[PDB]
Amino acid sequence: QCVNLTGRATIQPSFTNSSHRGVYYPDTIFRSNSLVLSQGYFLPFYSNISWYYALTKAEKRVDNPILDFKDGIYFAATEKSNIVRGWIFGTTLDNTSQSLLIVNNATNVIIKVCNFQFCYDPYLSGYSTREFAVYSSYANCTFEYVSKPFMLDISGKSGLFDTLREFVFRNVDGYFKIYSKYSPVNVNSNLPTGFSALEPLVELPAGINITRFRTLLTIHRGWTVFSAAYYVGYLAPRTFMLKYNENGTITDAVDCSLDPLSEAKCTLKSFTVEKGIYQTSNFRVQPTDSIVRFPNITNLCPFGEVFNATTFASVYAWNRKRISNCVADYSVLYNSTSFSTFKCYGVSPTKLNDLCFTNVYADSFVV
Amino acid sequence: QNAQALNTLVKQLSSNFGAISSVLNDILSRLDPPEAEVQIDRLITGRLQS
Amino acid sequence: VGYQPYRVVVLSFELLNAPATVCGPKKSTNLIKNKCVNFNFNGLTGTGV
Amino acid sequence: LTESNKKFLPFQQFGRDIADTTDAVRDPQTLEILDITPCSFGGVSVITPG
Amino acid sequence: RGDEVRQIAPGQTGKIADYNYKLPDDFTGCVIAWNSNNLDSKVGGNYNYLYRLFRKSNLKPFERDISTEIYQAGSTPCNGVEGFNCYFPLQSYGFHPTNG
Ligand SMILES: *[C@@H]1O[C@H](CO)[C@@H](O)[C@H](O)[C@H]1NC(C)=O
Ligand SMILES: *[C@@H]1O[C@H](CO)[C@@H](O)[C@H](O)[C@H]1NC(C)=O
Ligand SMILES: *[C@@H]1O[C@H](CO)[C@@H](O)[C@H](O)[C@H]1NC(C)=O
Ligand SMILES: *[C@@H]1O[C@H](CO)[C@@H](O)[C@H](O)[C@H]1NC(C)=O
Ligand SMILES: *[C@@H]1O[C@H](CO)[C@@H](O)[C@H](O)[C@H]1NC(C)=O
Ligand SMILES: *[C@@H]1O[C@H](CO)[C@@H](O)[C@H](O)[C@H]1NC(C)=O
Ligand SMILES: *[C@@H]1O[C@H](CO)[C@@H](O)[C@H](O)[C@H]1NC(C)=O
Ligand SMILES: *[C@@H]1O[C@H](CO)[C@@H](O)[C@H](O)[C@H]1NC(C)=O
Ligand SMILES: *[C@@H]1O[C@H](CO)[C@@H](O)[C@H](O)[C@H]1NC(C)=O
Ligand SMILES: *[C@@H]1O[C@H](CO)[C@@H](O)[C@H](O)[C@H]1NC(C)=O
Ligand SMILES: *[C@@H]1O[C@H](CO)[C@@H](O)[C@H](O)[C@H]1NC(C)=O
Repeated sequence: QCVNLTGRATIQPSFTNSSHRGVYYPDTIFRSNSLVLSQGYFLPFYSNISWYYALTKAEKRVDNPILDFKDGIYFAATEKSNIVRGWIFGTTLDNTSQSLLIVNNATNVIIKVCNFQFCYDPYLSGYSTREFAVYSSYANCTFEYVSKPFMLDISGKSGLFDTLREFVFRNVDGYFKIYSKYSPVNVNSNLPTGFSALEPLVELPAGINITRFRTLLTIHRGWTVFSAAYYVGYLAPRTFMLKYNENGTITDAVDCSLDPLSEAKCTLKSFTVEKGIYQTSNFRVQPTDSIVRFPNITNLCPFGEVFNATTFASVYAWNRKRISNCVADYSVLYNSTSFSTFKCYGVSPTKLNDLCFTNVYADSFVV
Repeated sequence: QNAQALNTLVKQLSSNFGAISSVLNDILSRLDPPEAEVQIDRLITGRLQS
Repeated sequence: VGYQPYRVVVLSFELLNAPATVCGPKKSTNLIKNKCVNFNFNGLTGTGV
Repeated sequence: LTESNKKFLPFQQFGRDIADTTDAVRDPQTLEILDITPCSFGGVSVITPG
Repeated sequence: RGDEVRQIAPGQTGKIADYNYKLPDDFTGCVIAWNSNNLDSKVGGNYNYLYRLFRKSNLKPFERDISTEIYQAGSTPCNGVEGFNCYFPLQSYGFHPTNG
């Protein structure tokens, strides 16, 4: 049902830092008993981590905001009694565009890329159970996937958290990759400090554009929520040094951008450095902004007029004309010609939108 | 001798080594990546031999 | 097909360093400095400050 | 090919060596691990008079 | 279409390669095509095959667009109606058995 929730005390997240968690496996090549340097979108060490709560004291607190999904995220959740049960991925989160829904009910995890109409306040509920109050209809649908669950029954009550669940979500080449690790913890009110490596879980082919995401929470329903918390981090392009063992599992890693000591370790390709003075390189000031500066020409080149002529030329008397002071937009001919031959020699055809030429000549004939 | 060696090492950066251009910037500007790998590899081999 | 006419247009490009006359439809952002960035000046790319 | 005492993961098929070499391969039909050794022996010296 | 099969390749440009289907630059596999004028052409015209003509930007490799929202091809914003300078983004192929 499409029902708003009442009695929540606003969304106000706290912040923390993730010491060494979030290391996963780049690419898919098998490696064992070696040290490699890899460039990829990792979660940098000691990066700020958004913290959200879910508890009742008799003011309720349910944190399900809409967050950005840029280059992938890190998701961790210390939990007791399994309040967190799924996520929503998409770009507009309505009927206009397709969205990805990951939901775990009492026995199975249900994944389907579909065209949902989500409500203002999506959430699940359980008495006994009474769930699926997050959408109204989905209509045209593309993908479906059911496998073994990750989360446990929503019932229960204790005094301390018991399990920590970590997830890494990525979206490359039309593939939704998921990495996970499940560990038992006895922490009270914080994210644990330590190193974690996440193994591949699924490789769902979705083929959708994902920019925004949100979490799905479970209420007990005059409704109450058991104590739970989840943490959000953002991946950034870094260079990491990873160590593989004989099983092909990562056991240690260093972030080559954290500090000068990690820089020296990454430069020397070793996890330990002897006493002395070492020449380091590339202190990792990686750029994060891209700028473009182009001239003030705005009128479009007369490709339609050139291609629309009644007669072109004879091949022995081919006509040559110069094109200048315009914008070369080949997309305006897509409804007219459908070029049967398009071959470029000095440039790549995909780089034409990024290039500016001093002068251009056009030769026309019919063969 | 030492100064001349360093100066020659610097001046060797303008060699094409068989690529379209010796400037790395105007290879990634004009060529799509999988086609640009060939030129980049030639430049890497030459500059690594130097 | 093979005895039917085909209209052939061949374009010759000239980069040079003179002011550009034909450009792509890319949109221009505002300029920032004193910061290591990726830039694109008339099709010439790079990284620096 | 010979019989090997190495233990593979239940879903593994190949075993790689330090110098990016194939060490042991699991037979697809009879699920046993066979180690691979080159048949060329290095370290043969020929002692001859003229 | 017959003249757009060359666009099913890594690194190509065109409406097919920019608006409805793109291949990754590191693609590993094979591309297979064959003429199907025998059972995909109808005497009156087969208009059940559709392609996208307008999009705000090119799509990523192996990405799919399903949305059918009106495309704003003019300065003034439009509504669910096409009207002027705003078009339905999807157009239908025209397949006749006598087509060249
Ligand atoms: C929930 O509240 C919002 C505004 O606070 C409103 O727009 C929306 O319609 C409400 N939900 C339902 C199901 O009416
Ligand atoms: C990272 O978090 C731990 C746990 O709260 C904290 O002790 C440590 O100081 C944090 N790191 C930094 C650099 O402050
Ligand atoms: C961590 O980053 C967030 C991002 O907005 C910021 O609000 C917070 O103040 C930062 N905390 C620290 C300790 O730098
Ligand atoms: C999505 O929901 C809205 C509101 O109920 C409706 O107007 C729209 O037609 C729906 N989309 C589809 C494709 O049915
Ligand atoms: C969970 O979802 C699956 C869908 O495959 C369904 O078969 C099953 O009955 C559901 N169980 C509950 C308790 O909702
Ligand atoms: C969308 O739904 C309509 C009606 O169910 C159907 O005719 C059409 O083929 C669907 N489109 C896609 C892309 O699934
Ligand atoms: C990983 O390697 C250890 C030895 O270091 C071995 O005991 C263990 O069984 C291996 N993992 C699995 C899943 O077998
Ligand atoms: C050529 O131009 C005329 C008038 O400008 C126009 O009616 C016609 O559609 C054009 N031809 C093509 C193929 O666009
Ligand atoms: C594209 O050309 C066809 C030719 O039949 C025409 O019907 C259609 O309206 C054109 N589309 C646009 C957006 O002009
Ligand atoms: C494969 O088939 C052969 C021949 O029937 C048999 O000897 C062998 O045990 C089979 N292996 C497996 C794994 O089924
Ligand atoms: C994904 O959706 C956002 C939403 O505005 C859009 O800006 C972006 O261009 C889309 N990406 C692609 C590759 O189409």
